[PDB]
Amino acid sequence: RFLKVKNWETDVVLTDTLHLKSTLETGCTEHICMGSIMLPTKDQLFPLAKEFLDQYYSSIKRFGSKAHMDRLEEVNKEIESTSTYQLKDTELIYGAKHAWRNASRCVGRIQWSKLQVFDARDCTTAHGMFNYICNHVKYATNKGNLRSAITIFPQRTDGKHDFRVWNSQLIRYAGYKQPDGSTLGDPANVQFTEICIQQGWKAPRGRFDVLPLLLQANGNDPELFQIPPELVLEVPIRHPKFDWFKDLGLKWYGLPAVSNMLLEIGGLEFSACPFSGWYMGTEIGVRDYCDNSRYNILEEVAKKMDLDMRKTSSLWKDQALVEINIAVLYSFQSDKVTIVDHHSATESFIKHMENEYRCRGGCPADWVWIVPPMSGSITPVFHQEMLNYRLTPSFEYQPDPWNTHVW
Amino acid sequence: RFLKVKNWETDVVLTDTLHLKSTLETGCTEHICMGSIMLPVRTKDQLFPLAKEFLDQYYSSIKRFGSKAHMDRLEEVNKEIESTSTYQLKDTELIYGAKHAWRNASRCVGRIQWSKLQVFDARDCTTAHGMFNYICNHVKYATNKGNLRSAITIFPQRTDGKHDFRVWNSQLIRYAGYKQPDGSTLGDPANVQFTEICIQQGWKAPRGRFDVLPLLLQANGNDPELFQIPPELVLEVPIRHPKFDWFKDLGLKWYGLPAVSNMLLEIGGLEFSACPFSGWYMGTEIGVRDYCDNSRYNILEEVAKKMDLDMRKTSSLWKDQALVEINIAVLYSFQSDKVTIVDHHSATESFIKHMENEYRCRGGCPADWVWIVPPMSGSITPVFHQEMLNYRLTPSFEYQPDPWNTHVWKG
Ligand code: HEM
Ligand code: HEM
Ligand SMILES: N=C(Nc1cccc(COC[C@@H]2C[C@H](OCc3cccc(NC(=N)c4cccs4)c3)CN2)c1)c1cccs1
Ligand SMILES: N=C(Nc1cccc(COC[C@@H]2C[C@H](OCc3cccc(NC(=N)c4cccs4)c3)CN2)c1)c1cccs1
Ligand SMILES: C[C@H](O)[C@H](O)[C@H]1CNc2nc(N)[nH]c(=O)c2N1
Ligand SMILES: C[C@H](O)[C@H](O)[C@H]1CNc2nc(N)[nH]c(=O)c2N1
Ligand SMILES: [Zn+2]
Repeated sequence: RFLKVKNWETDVVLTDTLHLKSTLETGCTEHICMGSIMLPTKDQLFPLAKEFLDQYYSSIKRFGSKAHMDRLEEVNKEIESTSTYQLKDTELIYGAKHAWRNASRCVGRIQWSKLQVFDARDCTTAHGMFNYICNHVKYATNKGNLRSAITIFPQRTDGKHDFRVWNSQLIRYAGYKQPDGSTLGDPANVQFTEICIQQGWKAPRGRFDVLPLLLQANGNDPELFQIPPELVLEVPIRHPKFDWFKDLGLKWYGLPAVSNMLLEIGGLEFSACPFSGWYMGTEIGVRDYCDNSRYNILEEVAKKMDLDMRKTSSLWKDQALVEINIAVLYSFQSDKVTIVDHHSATESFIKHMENEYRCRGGCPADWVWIVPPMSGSITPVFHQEMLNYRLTPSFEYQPDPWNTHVW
Repeated sequence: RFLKVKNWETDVVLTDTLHLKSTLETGCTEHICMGSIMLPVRTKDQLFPLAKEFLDQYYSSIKRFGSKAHMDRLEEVNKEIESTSTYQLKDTELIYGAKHAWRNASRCVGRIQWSKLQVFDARDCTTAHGMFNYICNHVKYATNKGNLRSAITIFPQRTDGKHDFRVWNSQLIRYAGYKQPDGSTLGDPANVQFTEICIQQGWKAPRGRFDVLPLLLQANGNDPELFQIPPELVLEVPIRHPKFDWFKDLGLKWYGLPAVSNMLLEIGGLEFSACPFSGWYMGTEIGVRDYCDNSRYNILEEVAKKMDLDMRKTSSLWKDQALVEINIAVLYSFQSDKVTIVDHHSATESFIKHMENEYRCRGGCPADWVWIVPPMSGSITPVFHQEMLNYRLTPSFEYQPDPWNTHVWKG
């Protein structure tokens, strides 16, 4: 019931009790581990509400005060009456910060408590949503000195009036299937790019076309909006040693901003809650650039490097992978756009786990996601045992809206 | 119940039914996943079901399930259990058992090779000198002058738990580690405690950076005894780099034969506490882990110094750069001296093919993603993108406590 995790590099042992609070389920059983699987009413809502308010009031040293009991009373009456309830601002901010704090897949959580929360619960239309989103983009970008932020749209009611951003991230590049048979741009986005075109978007049909936003307010049909280009900070990718690197025509955007997740606070569901921080270098250079199903650029880069591509054992892929990642970091740094390398990010996360173990009794962490997709064992997280479990408030996956929406 | 895994690079979806045959527990529950935890005296009582389940698997594998040979074997094992409290495996069952323990090892990326395993039956062994002789033969057979062949040697099984056969070494071939008075370490820091045990048992340490450890062998629950593997049997590879001529001057070498000697092999409820097995290296095991772990030889700094990379900021990726160079060197050296090795691209690609084949013919392949994904360049190997299901089948290889922790000294 008290659980130990060990770091095998430093022998530091932490004891986890926080897991006992865990409410939701992992996918695993005693007979099978699902650790590497990507995705494993009035009566329901009041316990969820209570458990939330309990931790909130405990967090401000007012557990079992009249302020606590009164709020529990007030939310209880409101659920009884309206079948839902409204969060105070203070609760909303707390709930959102803790959803990040509880995100077991997130290596960047040392920053969890510095999150700007934009309350957009008063929003009613897609134009409104566009406005809120542009303000978020500009605030978070901050001319390259990025700041973490979340914007929170109205909460699900009867589920026929959902707010949704259809984009997977606020800023992403278009993907186009060609006569060729090959793919121009980002193949991850082929489908969404066709939904946009099917909606009216004037596709430039280039390699790096910023997607339009497709915003759904109140369960209505989503509408297209172009983000003002002046608000989309992009970085040309060059190498501090290879002159020819720039000839590849690579660029990426500065602001990673997830928009397809569902934020759950005290039983309430926020289906539109775009959030943003900044990139770890490997996200772009390893995954965006080198995944076979992504821009998949390793062959061209190795070619330009004149490596022996005959045998896998020359480690030409590995050589090219490193150079590509050196260049991503160098470019962002040169242009003063916030980025973190995998060494610094993972070091910070170890320090964050130590803080959490001490202050909170644990830190849910998903090793499969936390370990960077290159140089795993030369980062300290590789050698760190982690316990994974689900705490609320949380960010959750939800199905892509086009499968759901009724046109 | 049927369970699906998806490869996210290829969209290939596989369906697992094999997981239904799993008995042992994982460590996980519906409320916690323990997938990254490194580690999450039998009665007649528990023994006959374990024997029966094993013999049913064995007789099904040879397409003789329910035959008279099958039934007579069950009866004969049953009788032997109640009469002697244990039972002996036939040679064929032992072979089948050892191969399947490898087939079932969810953390092993090399399982495409599981059915090519030379099994040496050492159950007639009685003394530590006997064990040394068995182990020398295994090393010479497996080494095969560079052209490595997989093998396991299997000493007598546990009886009362007070007469265990054990190899004290963690690997048959491993380098010594020495803690210096100034607190630095000479040789391999991982083997310090074991090296100290050897010295105290009477080993004369050469005290260099790559001293091959002596074997410390325990027969029949007796105090262990020291033996030196004949040096002519220990194939080693000097490490050099194909382009960097200063690399040789780092003075690095490694041994060619990886041979795990501290695991327990469980077959039909029987426990083989000494079962050294060997195959060959994937390059990253040496170039990433043995050379570049901070707690191991830790050569990253010295390598990047010689490469004159910018070491002033981690964001130069000087570590990542030196890491690739060291791994090229390891593969280059082995291939040049014609000593079997596999790179992590080739090994992971073969594993995916093995895995698909296993789902097809067997109904599943238990796999531990934390361990299967290589410790460098994770996502440019196909396994990173492969969903996997981890569960425990028997026969199996299991961890056991270090014997210096449990042994009753005779003196
Ligand atoms: C401030 C800098 C931040 C860094 C450097 C960072 C780093 C990361 C990285 C690298 C991932 C893995 C992404 C992938 O492989 O696709 C991730 C996952 C995640 N992070 Fe962050 N993070 C940051 C801030 C945030 C913020 C502000 C939130 C929300 C408030 C957040 C919530 C998450 C969630 C929910 C996941 C998992 C997504 C999923 O399961 O698909 N992080 N983090
Ligand atoms: C034939 C060549 C083989 C290759 C290339 C290979 C590859 C590997 C590698 C790279 C590991 C991870 C080791 C580590 O990080 O410490 C491993 C684990 C393992 N393999 Fe193999 N393997 C091979 C043959 C075998 C054989 C012959 C057996 C036994 C019959 C075996 C059983 C295991 C077991 C039990 C583990 C997990 C060890 C643990 O949990 O600590 N493999 N395999
Ligand atoms: N530095 C960052 N990187 C970052 C952080 C978090 C997330 C991401 C973007 O990655 C998300 C992708 C998304 C991707 O998920 C794959 C996938 C494919 C198809 C469907 C679903 N899920 C579904 N909608 C469902 C179908 C059926 C039932 S549910 C997931 C993995 N991963 C980047 C930051 C972004 C925001 C703040 S920091
Ligand atoms: N290519 C190969 N490499 C290979 C394959 C398997 C294993 C290894 C090397 O494994 C050694 C490292 C070391 C690591 O084990 C961690 C560890 C540390 C300390 C103790 C224990 N276990 C215990 N004795 C216990 C304490 C308390 C209860 S039990 C485990 C796993 N791993 C190499 C092959 C070897 C043989 C055939 S292929
Ligand atoms: C199948 C496997 O779970 C999948 O490839 C995961 C592995 N680890 C990951 N880790 C991160 N940070 N991001 C990812 O998208 C993935 N993908
Ligand atoms: C804590 C963590 O589970 C531990 O460091 C594991 C991770 N994956 C591994 N994978 C392999 N193949 N070998 C290892 O020693 C480890 N170490
Ligand atoms: Zn699990």
